[PDB]
Amino acid sequence: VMYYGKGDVFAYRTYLKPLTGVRTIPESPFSGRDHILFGVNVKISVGGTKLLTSFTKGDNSLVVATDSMKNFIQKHLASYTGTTIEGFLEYVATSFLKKYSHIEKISLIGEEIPFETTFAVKNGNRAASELVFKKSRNEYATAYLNMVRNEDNTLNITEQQSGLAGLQLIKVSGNSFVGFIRDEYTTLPEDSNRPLFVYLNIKWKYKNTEDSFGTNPENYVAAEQIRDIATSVFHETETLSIQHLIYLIGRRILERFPQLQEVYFESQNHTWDKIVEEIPESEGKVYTEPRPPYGFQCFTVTQ
Amino acid sequence: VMYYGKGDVFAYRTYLKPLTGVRTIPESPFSGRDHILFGVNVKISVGGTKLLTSFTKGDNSLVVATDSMKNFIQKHLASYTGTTIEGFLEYVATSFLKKYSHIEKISLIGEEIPFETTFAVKNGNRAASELVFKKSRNEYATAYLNMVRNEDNTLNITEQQSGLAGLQLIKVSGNSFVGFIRDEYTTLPEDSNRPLFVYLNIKWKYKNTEDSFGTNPENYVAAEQIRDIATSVFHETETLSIQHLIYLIGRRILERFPQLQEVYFESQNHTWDKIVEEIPESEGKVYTEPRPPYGFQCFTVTQ
Amino acid sequence: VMYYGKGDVFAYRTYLKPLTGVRTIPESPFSGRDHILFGVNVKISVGGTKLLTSFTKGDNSLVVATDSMKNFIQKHLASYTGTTIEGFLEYVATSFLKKYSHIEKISLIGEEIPFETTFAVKNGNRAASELVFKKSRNEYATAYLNMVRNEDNTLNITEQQSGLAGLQLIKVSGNSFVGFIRDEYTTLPEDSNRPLFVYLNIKWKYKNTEDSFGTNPENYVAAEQIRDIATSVFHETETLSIQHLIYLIGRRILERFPQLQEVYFESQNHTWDKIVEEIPESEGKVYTEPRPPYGFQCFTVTQ
Amino acid sequence: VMYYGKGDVFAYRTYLKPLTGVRTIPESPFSGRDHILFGVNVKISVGGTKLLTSFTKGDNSLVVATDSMKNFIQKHLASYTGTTIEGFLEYVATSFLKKYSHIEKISLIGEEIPFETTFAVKNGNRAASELVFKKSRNEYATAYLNMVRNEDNTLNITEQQSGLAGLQLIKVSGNSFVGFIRDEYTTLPEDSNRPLFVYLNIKWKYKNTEDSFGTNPENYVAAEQIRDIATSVFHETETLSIQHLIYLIGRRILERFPQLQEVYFESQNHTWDKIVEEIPESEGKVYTEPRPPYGFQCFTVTQ
Ligand SMILES: O=c1[nH]c(=O)c2nn[nH]c2[nH]1
Ligand SMILES: O=c1[nH]c(=O)c2nn[nH]c2[nH]1
Ligand SMILES: O=c1[nH]c(=O)c2nn[nH]c2[nH]1
Ligand SMILES: O=c1[nH]c(=O)c2nn[nH]c2[nH]1
Ligand SMILES: [Cl-]
Ligand SMILES: [Cl-]
Ligand SMILES: [Cl-]
Ligand SMILES: [Cl-]
Ligand SMILES: [K+]
Ligand SMILES: [K+]
Repeated sequence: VMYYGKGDVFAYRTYLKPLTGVRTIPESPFSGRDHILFGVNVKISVGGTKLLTSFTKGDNSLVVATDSMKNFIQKHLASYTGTTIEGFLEYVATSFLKKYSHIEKISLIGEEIPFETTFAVKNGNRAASELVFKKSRNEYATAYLNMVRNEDNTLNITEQQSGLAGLQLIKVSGNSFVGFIRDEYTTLPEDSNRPLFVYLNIKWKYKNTEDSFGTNPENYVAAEQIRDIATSVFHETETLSIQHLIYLIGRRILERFPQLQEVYFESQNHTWDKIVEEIPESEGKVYTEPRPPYGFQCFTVTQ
Repeated sequence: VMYYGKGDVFAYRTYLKPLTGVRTIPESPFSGRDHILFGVNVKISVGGTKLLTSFTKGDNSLVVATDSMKNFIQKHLASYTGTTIEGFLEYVATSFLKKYSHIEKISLIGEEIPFETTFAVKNGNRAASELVFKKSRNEYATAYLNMVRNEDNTLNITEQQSGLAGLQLIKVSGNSFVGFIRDEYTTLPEDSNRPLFVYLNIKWKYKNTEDSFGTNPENYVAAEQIRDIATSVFHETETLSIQHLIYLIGRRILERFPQLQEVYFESQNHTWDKIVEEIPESEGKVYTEPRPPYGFQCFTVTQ
Repeated sequence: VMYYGKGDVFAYRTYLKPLTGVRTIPESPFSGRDHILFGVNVKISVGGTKLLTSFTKGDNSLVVATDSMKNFIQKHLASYTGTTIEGFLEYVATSFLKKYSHIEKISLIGEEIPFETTFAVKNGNRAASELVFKKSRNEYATAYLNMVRNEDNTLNITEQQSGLAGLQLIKVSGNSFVGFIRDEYTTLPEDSNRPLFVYLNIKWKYKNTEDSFGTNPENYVAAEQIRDIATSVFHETETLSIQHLIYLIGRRILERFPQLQEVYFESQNHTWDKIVEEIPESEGKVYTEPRPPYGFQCFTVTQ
Repeated sequence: VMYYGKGDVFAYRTYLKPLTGVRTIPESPFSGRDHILFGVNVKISVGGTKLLTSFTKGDNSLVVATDSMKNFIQKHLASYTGTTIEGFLEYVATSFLKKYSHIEKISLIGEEIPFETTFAVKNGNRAASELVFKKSRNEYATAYLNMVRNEDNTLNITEQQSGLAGLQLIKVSGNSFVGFIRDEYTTLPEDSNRPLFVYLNIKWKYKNTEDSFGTNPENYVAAEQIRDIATSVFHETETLSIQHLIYLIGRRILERFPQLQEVYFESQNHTWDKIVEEIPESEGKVYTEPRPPYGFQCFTVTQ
């Protein structure tokens, strides 16, 4: 393996071209993004056989400083005329390979830095502010792109993936986990009604990578829509395990978005331990945080 | 100093009695909490002269185990018939002092563990779920209470404070910071239009401690309302510094809630560094994360 | 309350004047500090009635920018000719109040950023390197200093404290916790031999503030020596609780350092849960991490 | 993809069989591990085609509960008679596949939870304690192992790697970074003498998997030895870039351990920004923390 790059390249742009014309689905109010504030955290990795002597001999002649890669990314967010993180990564990748002929491969990760709407009152009326936003530490969109230079000097996208990360959902009832193996190592009681608490990271791939860019917005799949499908399916489903749930979320996503080829899940189980099972004259219960070990599941659904 | 206790006592309750009937204000449509899910992180500290030998002699005779304090809190969340964190702390404090005659003082901190509503579809109609919630790592309510046993065996609240922590707000324009001292130590340029990014922790005290419990909801001041005041005032104000902003937020809070005696602010400056000042054919700019040092301000406004 | 300032002011200095001429104690081999590399994280807070209009009117005329405070601290670490973080704080404080006559009070916290010795082979032998250091995320020394300008324009130190933070110590056997209250809230079993795991934060106060600066280093009390007293007393003691342990550590500190007035402890219990009590043919056991709630104790020992 | 498992399975064991009989190298005084206290954090992932219906149908018949996997790992740490984390992983893997014939693949990651020696005074002298240990949050050893069940129910190891994570080393002088590309994206000045601060994660792979287990300990490669090579080479080298440094470290590792097939580096650059370059009557300087973006390098050295 031989590559190098820059991580945690934060870049915030005001007034990016708005994303409009996105096809709505019944699960979600999402129709677009105003892009008054657009934040991204970029990681760039580059490779090429001509980088070898930078390692083996300390020769810096063909080293683009990682600091310069940071400058490259920040300047390109200023000149970017598109509407999505996916398209931004393509712009950066293409631009970087066009600039630096000795680089044969570039891999980019972009993570949205999400902001939420806030409200303000003017002359007695409360409305969404176009100026003040709330920084969210909750779920966020992601994008990944790898691009290579071929021997005939064409540039080709070899991998593209979009995602939603950091989604933490708890369903207070309507979840079971029963029927699993009971042997000498099993102490977990069967539970016909648990408050299943899952962390979800959901990633999707498009049949046609161009659809990821947002250039034809009707084919774009927004992370916000994926969020709302996940919460709707969780609500609707009498879950039988996390495994069972994520398969059903995946199926619904692929149904709603025939332009997608696959959906990949990484889930974790953070369900609370029960402390008080019955409260007089109430349906309520009390739970607390578990010990650190957490279950996880990984599964791909294909179109 | 001589006390001991338990921290990070997480307790989650389903179907707490709903908070209803809260008086609305122009800045906020908040009227109550459904309390399908109610999460709190409690810290309990206790003292009393009779604890001395637990330290000086290793005599555990009058040691309530910290593990038992944890059990005490969790059990009391199950039996609590009220509607606020403030009220819950009063219930635990009074109960604990009534139980353990050798304890002369109890301090409690409670921090809300916040959950947000999510969408689900039934019959093509998207509505808020009553089952599925999103764990939020953004702002959260807080409460503080200290209670002492007097020499005549009466129990007295000696301090009470409510709060909102973890609010992170950025206003993209309509902020300045000019006119500060310029001497041998000053390198900061004056900025007539900065994208001010502040972290806010806001705490209030009531004139009458009883109003904090929520038993008469008309007199209760909800953290959600304070949040909405802060965003509205930030939007409305051409800020001249964070100092200037927090004073104005404070004044608006005390105007809206005459039952409050004071509001206390701890703010931090996290404003991004500008990288690209002018983008062709756009109002946009590009910013990035600053170096670690952060400014802060601390200020009390009184009624 | 009314103050403002700067936090996370990191500053790294090479070749600070070494600390030597210290007075030894039986528990510790500590003999001074080389100071090839000296790192500090400083927080500065300033106050004064003349700052009021910076809040109430947005008048920045008498505002020292927090960015300028950062510059002040960093420049002063360059010119500091002493040997201790405590002395550095006094130097900054005095210098700041002298520069800014409208400031009435300054509070400083300094936290050591610790580095550890590494070894290298050269010229035929393995020896301590004078160039390569390992950054440590373990325990670190602390210092606190407040200074005021009096009505007559003279300066006084109004509080000084030194400390050790982040010490995490586990004793595998020779600890008990028995004899505590067993009532309707108790589920903790008595344990005659537990692997007590404590987090310790230890703060001390000198009778004479001058002894904290290092100017007469024989009177200085080093965090390294305090660490060594803590580990020694923990080993020596059949502990009966954390309360019992910290009292004994405090007594030892005050016996070894008669120039101290008092020592304050903040301890936390992070003792592991037992999984396997008996292992065939071995004295070993197996333990795991507990649920999040942690016990804590706060205790002052005075001469 | 289809797999599931448990993360953050902490297990602490006292009195594991000591590691001794290791083969020394010039860079390291390492001579073994006492194993009075041995801590590991294990992640387990399992897969196999027979798990499909747990996802597609909610059928838990062939599901080993992740909680059971946690129990399995903890109980196996009690019965493990070996001397290395690598050997522990092999023991767990073999045992698990033997127990659960419907599982086709198991992956394990083990991370050391490191403890450091402390000293105590007893019987007249200060000596290393056999009872009290300091938990370290610095560098730690790692191990990876994957195992498969083939058609004939035979088991094979399919991947094995050992490593050292979390090493943070700063060298105050004797580092340059000059001669890199200076173009329209470059603002980094050349630096003939910088205080290079690198984070290092180093992974190695043995020619013969058996050498990783400790069974013939003279063939074992200890993380402690690798650490000591890294510090020595960093000290010895007038570095020309991080790329240049890690190549040299890798060459030294492979020269010292001919039983290794390759060594892989992940490095990051966290070098401080300079604030004061010249101090009167001193060789010292002052530096501070940089903005968040960090350079990184990824490189494999092979025999
Ligand atoms: O949904 C679940 N899947 C699992 O594999 C599991 N194991 N324990 N609890 C569990 N819950
Ligand atoms: O709002 C601000 N207040 C301040 O005190 C300050 N100092 N630097 N920048 C600043 N901004
Ligand atoms: O040392 C201890 N002190 C305590 O107060 C306590 N409570 N539970 N366990 C405990 N251990
Ligand atoms: O050692 C370095 N390698 C790099 O690639 C680099 N880029 N900026 N600074 C750097 N330092
Ligand atoms: Cl699970
Ligand atoms: Cl500030
Ligand atoms: Cl405790
Ligand atoms: Cl770099
Ligand atoms: K000594
Ligand atoms: K040696």
